[PDB]
Amino acid sequence: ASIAQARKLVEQLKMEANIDRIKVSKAAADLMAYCEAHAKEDPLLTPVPASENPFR
Amino acid sequence: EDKAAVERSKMIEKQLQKDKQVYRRTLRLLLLGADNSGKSTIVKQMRITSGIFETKFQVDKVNFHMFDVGAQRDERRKWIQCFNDVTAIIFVVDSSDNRLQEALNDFKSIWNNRWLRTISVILFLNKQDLLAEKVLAGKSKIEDYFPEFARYTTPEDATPEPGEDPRVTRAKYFIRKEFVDISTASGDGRHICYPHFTCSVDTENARRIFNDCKDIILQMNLREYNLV
Amino acid sequence: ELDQLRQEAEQLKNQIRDARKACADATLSQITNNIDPVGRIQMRTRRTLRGHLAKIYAMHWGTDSRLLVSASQDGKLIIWDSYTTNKVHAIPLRSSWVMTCAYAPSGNYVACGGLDNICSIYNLKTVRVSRELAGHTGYLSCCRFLDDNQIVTSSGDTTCALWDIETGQQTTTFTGHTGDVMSLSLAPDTRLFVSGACDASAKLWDVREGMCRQTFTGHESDINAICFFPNGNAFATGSDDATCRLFDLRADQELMTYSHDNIICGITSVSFSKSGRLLLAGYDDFNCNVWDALKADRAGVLAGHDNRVSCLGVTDDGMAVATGSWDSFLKIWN
Amino acid sequence: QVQLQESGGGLVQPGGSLRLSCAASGFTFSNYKMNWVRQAPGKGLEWVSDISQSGASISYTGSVKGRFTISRDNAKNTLYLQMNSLKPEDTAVYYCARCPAPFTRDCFDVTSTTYAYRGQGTQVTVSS
Amino acid sequence: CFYNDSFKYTLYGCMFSMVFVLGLISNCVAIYIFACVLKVRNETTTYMINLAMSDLLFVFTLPFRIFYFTTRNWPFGDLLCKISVMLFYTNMYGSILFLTCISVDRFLAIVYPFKSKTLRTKRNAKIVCTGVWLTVIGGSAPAVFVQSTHRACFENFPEATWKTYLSRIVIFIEIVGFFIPLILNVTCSSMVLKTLTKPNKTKVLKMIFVHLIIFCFCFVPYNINLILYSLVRTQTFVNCSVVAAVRTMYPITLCIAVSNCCFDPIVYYFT
Ligand SMILES: CCCCCCCC/C=C\CCCCCCCC(=O)OC[C@@H](O)COP(=O)(O)O
Ligand SMILES: CC(C)CCC[C@@H](C)[C@H]1CC[C@H]2[C@@H]3CC=C4C[C@@H](O)CC[C@]4(C)[C@H]3CC[C@]12C
Ligand SMILES: CC(C)CCC[C@@H](C)[C@H]1CC[C@H]2[C@@H]3CC=C4C[C@@H](O)CC[C@]4(C)[C@H]3CC[C@]12C
Ligand SMILES: CC(C)CCC[C@@H](C)[C@H]1CC[C@H]2[C@@H]3CC=C4C[C@@H](O)CC[C@]4(C)[C@H]3CC[C@]12C
Ligand SMILES: CCCCCCCCCCCCCCCC(=O)O
Repeated sequence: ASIAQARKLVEQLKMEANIDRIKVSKAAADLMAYCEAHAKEDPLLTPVPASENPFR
Repeated sequence: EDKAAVERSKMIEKQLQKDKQVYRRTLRLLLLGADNSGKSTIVKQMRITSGIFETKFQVDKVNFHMFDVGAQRDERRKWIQCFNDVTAIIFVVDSSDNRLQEALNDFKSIWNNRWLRTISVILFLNKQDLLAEKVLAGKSKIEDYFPEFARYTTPEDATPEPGEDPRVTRAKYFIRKEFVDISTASGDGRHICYPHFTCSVDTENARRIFNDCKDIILQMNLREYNLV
Repeated sequence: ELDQLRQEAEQLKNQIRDARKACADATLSQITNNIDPVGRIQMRTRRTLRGHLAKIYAMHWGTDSRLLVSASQDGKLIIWDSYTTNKVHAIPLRSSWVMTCAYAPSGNYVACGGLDNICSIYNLKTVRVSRELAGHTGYLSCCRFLDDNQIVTSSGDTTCALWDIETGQQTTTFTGHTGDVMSLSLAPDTRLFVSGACDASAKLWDVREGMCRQTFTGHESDINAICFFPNGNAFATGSDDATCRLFDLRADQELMTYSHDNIICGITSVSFSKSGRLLLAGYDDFNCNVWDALKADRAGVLAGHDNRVSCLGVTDDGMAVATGSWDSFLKIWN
Repeated sequence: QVQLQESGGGLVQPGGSLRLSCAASGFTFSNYKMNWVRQAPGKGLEWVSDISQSGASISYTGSVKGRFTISRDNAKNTLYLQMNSLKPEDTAVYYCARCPAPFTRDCFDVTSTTYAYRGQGTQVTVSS
Repeated sequence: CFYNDSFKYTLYGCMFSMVFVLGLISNCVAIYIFACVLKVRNETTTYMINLAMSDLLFVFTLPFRIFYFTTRNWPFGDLLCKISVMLFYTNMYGSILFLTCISVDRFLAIVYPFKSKTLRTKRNAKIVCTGVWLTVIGGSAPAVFVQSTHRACFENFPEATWKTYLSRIVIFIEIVGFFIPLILNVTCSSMVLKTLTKPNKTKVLKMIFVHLIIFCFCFVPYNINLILYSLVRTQTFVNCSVVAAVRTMYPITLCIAVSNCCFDPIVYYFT
């Protein structure tokens, strides 16, 4: 039963090693840009006044 | 509107109180054992791809629910965590078969777990007649797996059953002390082990469970009233 | 014959590792070194919900950010109104060893499962058992709705499944893990999902095809929780080695690690805020920690439970957090 | 990526001796307990020996006491087993295992199924 | 015959005030714990908080009697001192009843572990405490049919009052508030002691002895002396040696009973 498992693992590894990758700096820059474009819509980060808190 | 919502909530609360009143009065037990043990025979001695089974019985107007595990895998370090608040664990061992080291390792792993260190264990050493026949046959030895048995003597304070041979008593006592040593070695002072010798024709096991659970609840009461 | 295939796997793994290291030129830490921190964060308890009898294993918010469903092992599902603390529904279960629950995005159905290996589906707007799904060979550990006629489940038999409800037939199966699958999460576009298991790895799956895209490693022990970033291009995991980690899909490797030297207990739950700047984690100490996601600094603590924290959740507008633990109480923080 | 690699093994005469080594990578080696396990031709998996994290506590089965010794090396991340006075009833495949979680007292699952933190194993034969 | 017991006018003053500075602290400390250091709820907590509140209300009513006994004058009218004595006696009997409740609860808990889960819940404890309060403050009402204007109140009554009015109150309170609780407490403690000696147990036998001994020692002598005092005041026997002995021994007791209010928050607590 090990021969089939080894063949399947080899096939999966061959399938995985054929993808394109980007650099870490670009991914980090995108994460920062998304976090900073949506900073004013977060009420757990910048709490809203009491008159708009439904859990007051 | 608001009044209807409050009315519905109150009705639900009444039903919940009714449910709690009966939930608090039943005793839940978890049953464990290997395939070579006679666990199904024990569960069949009680008169009242599926994953779990339940059995209900009653003694002296007290209700017991006992749970057994069905179609699972070998790994059990994840679904054991569901059983941290049961009253007791019933552990069944085949004492005539060797595979005793596996049983001792299982008991040691159950005793020392972090989420199961306040739960007491009732231990059933099954198949006494087979052990007696094997000992009297003389074709097998115990010093082949537990060498220290060569230097063991039955204590003078023993109370043997009337009629048993000395050899059977010696084997019995060594095997029981093997589990009691693990039970007492770590410990907590907050849970206890109760050992019994059993066979496949006994009609006394329900009474033994009843008595041990009585003692467990008494000890918990004494601990909550700050007397011991 | 087997040795040749083992060798082939070895060279393939080495090629993957070399190609992966060939892309790491900087770190997230060196690029966020010049931003203003968030400071110290206070939160307060607003509600306490009482009524369960035993441990609580699961919760799930509704899409209106008002209604809750919770599951305990006394054998109950309770559906709550959170603004007024009223009870709307109480449902008794046939087996009391329940371990997961979910809320339908349209508000019409709920689902549950556990040690009986069956996923049960209840209709709220007619409460009778609408349907039962059978076919797994191990305990059900998670489930999430896709619409009112599809569902995805994870089991402790090392497989995932996709079910069509009306016919009641298991329509797709996802295999490739080697241990118990413990958590799922759906991507915001609902065309991919990630899973994590007890072999200390995570996998990315395509729903429409049935094949694995990518594998992620780096943890040391079993993985208990998983969650997507709001963008849909990254995700965070928590394990039993007392560590959280953040991975990126496009660069195909780990980005960051959140850990401390006084924490020696496992992690049971993770979740993101609405903008993705804070990461909240539930612990076995007895309480919860709030981390800064972009600088890996501990920003706050939520305390006030008397036993093991089991589950967390954040609303779809970001207004409140809800936490449940083994002491039978649910708390809402704002 | 958790990795364990065993070395040693081979064919020895009855009454001989051997020394097996194991090298571990991908985790903090000094936080865990270590185990030696073995499997015989035609049988299941069997627990052989146990060692703790600081080397203070040791444990063996009854059928090997006085012949096998277990040892640890934290700086080099290595585990050792020393086997003396081999018998023909020791012919088996040996594996190294470590417990699933750190800073813990109870142990792992000794299971035929894929336990994720076990090695490939080495073959030991004792015959003439 | 003759007697000389004026020393009571000092003996009370030197002692009662002392009690006021002990209990007012100790009880408060206990209540502060019950406020929040323990976060555990069960029947014993209910009984202990009721007992502590009763003790504190008893402590607050001592200064008026201190002033009376130190200045020998009462420029306040009869109503205030009448209310004072009613509060005194009602609290000093509620204490007995609550201690008996605790004893019976322990007996039921550790003699019948299975046939009592249907009798031990917090709602029943609330019902019983409400009943105790009602029955203890529903018996002090008739004391409003006195004069107490001999100024001086509740001292040196005429022989007409004792012969018809006070004796029946005394017999009622002695019949209800001392004897049945004593029998119940002793029998429950005896059965609990004999059910744990059947074939460490050095910390389960000392507690029962301490509780029973304190109860008996602090409450028996006053009740015996009070029944004898009622007999001698009603003038049923004229052996003046016994008369002098009883009237002299009455002031020296009633101090152990009032000293009991500072022994509860140290014995039942801190264990
Ligand atoms: C449920 C059972 C009843 C529990 C509640 C008890 C109610 C008692 C409350 C008020 C009744 C007051 C009765 C007082 C009895 C007499 C007290 C006393 O010791 O008086 C002697 C003395 O000073 C009078 O001065 P002399 O005339 O010089 O002796
Ligand atoms: C006649 C007057 C002056 C006596 C005063 C009555 C007061 C002190 C008594 C009467 C009813 C009593 C309450 C009865 C029930 C409980 C619930 C328990 O969980 C806490 C104590 C508490 C809250 C008691 C507090 C003291 C109490 C309020
Ligand atoms: C003057 C009266 C009110 C005193 C009452 C004494 C109480 C404490 C006594 C007398 C009657 C007793 C009950 C009588 C009946 C039973 C059933 C028996 O199988 C267990 C004990 C139990 C449950 C007793 C509990 C204690 C009990 C309620
Ligand atoms: C003549 C009168 C004064 C006798 C009064 C006896 C009292 C002290 C007895 C009679 C009934 C008894 C109660 C009967 C039932 C229970 C319920 C249990 O949950 C706590 C103990 C408790 C509350 C007992 C406490 C003691 C008790 C209240
Ligand atoms: C001197 C009188 C004192 C009265 C003490 C309480 C007596 C009334 C108690 C009634 C309830 C007792 C039984 C509880 C019944 C129940 O379980 O609900």
